[PDB]
Amino acid sequence: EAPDVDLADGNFYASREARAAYRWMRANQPVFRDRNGLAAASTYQAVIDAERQPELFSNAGGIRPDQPALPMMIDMDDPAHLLRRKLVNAGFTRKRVKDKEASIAALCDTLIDAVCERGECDFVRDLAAPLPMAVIGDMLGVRPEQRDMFLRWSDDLVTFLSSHVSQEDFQITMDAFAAYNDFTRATIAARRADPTDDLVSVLVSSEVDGERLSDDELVMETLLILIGGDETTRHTLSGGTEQLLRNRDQWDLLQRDPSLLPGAIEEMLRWTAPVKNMCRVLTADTEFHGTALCAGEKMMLLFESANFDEAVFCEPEKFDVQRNPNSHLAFGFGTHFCLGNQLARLELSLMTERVLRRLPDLRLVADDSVLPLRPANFVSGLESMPVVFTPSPPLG
Ligand code: HEM
Ligand SMILES: O=S(=O)(Nc1ccc(Cc2ccncc2)cc1)c1ccccc1
Ligand SMILES: [Br-]
Ligand SMILES: [Br-]
Ligand SMILES: [Br-]
Ligand SMILES: [Cl-]
Ligand SMILES: [Cl-]
Repeated sequence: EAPDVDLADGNFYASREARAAYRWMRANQPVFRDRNGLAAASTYQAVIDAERQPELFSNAGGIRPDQPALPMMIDMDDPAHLLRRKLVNAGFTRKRVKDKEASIAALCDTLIDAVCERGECDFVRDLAAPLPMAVIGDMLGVRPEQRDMFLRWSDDLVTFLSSHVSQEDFQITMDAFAAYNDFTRATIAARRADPTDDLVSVLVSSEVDGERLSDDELVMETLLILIGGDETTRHTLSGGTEQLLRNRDQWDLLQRDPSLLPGAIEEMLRWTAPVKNMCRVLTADTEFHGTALCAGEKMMLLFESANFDEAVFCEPEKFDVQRNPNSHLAFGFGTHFCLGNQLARLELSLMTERVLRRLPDLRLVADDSVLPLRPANFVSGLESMPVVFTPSPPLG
């Protein structure tokens, strides 16, 4: 019989038996209907086939199961989506992102300097969560001492996306958006008058097909970026490092061969899949990998389930930094493939290389089974990860 699960319930994703449920789905009903009838593509094949059919599986109903579309690229279909993405892409060209390497590395070393003399830290609180916020904060002009404020707003907003909020949490979300809107419109006005080299400046100057981003669009697209910058990467940093520490052979491999880091980052992404699902709305009735779907309903793409699909990944419950190929779907696939993927990979690489070399005997204090995952139906990962190491002096 099927697992009795609610794929819109954040408690499902905080369960370490979610992958057991996914396994049943992939073997018995690849396009699964949960206890409320919500449809979800669980196999790699079904996720890819849906991604490759955007006219049938649309983003224009919004990418959450019971929330409407907002006016940002991830809730748009081509051709409108393509224009918006080309405009925002000015901030994510390969050279611009790669040029951030020194500044990201300096943030990593500052963060490690803050804990390296202690011999213990909470890897989540002290390294994984602050780095992506500092990177995106610096892109958005956030003063270092205001990063925590933006982190709070981002947590509020991603909680809204990750549940069906009460009235008070709805109000908190709207308040956080109002504050973000105010800050960003102040930045836009300043940069339109006096451009710098930050993200709003680059986005204001972006022009495609004679078109430019309006103030309204700049607020919404930078919001999408902020909540990608500071609520996703953190979970791959923590969860991926956790697997290195749980499997000491993997830690040891990376420490003696830094050239294995690119493959290690890809396996951290496969394993952690911080984005647990994106929704698609059906534009027509269709028989999809054995399940009848109805026009107007939403289907989940279960990216973590796809990333553990034995049809594609041999021994998927084995964490193997050398996996080749490793064509995981943590960033999705197709027209909406994560625009920030290069920046996320760069953050992950730079922080992990420094953790390996500066905290070389890093160990978990407690085992995985007592480390909770955040209840959230959208983006999730570890709440806390106490680690110990031999102390060392800061770089400065
Ligand atoms: C490990 C970190 C991240 C993960 C796992 C992740 C995952 C994803 C996924 C699954 C999608 C949708 C793909 C689809 O439906 O096929 C997406 C889209 C997007 N991501 Fe990320 N993301 C991450 C980091 C980032 C960062 C750092 C940024 C910005 C700096 C960012 C910006 C975006 C944008 C703008 C889109 C929308 C693209 C479009 O609709 O065309 N993401 N991301
Ligand atoms: O900005 S949004 O209109 N929509 C939105 C925002 C973030 C994400 C999460 C995400 C982004 C990129 N890579 C991976 C994951 C998805 C969709 C919005 C934000 C907060 C609250 C409601 C809507
Ligand atoms: Br299938
Ligand atoms: Br659209
Ligand atoms: Br920037
Ligand atoms: Cl199509
Ligand atoms: Cl396995």
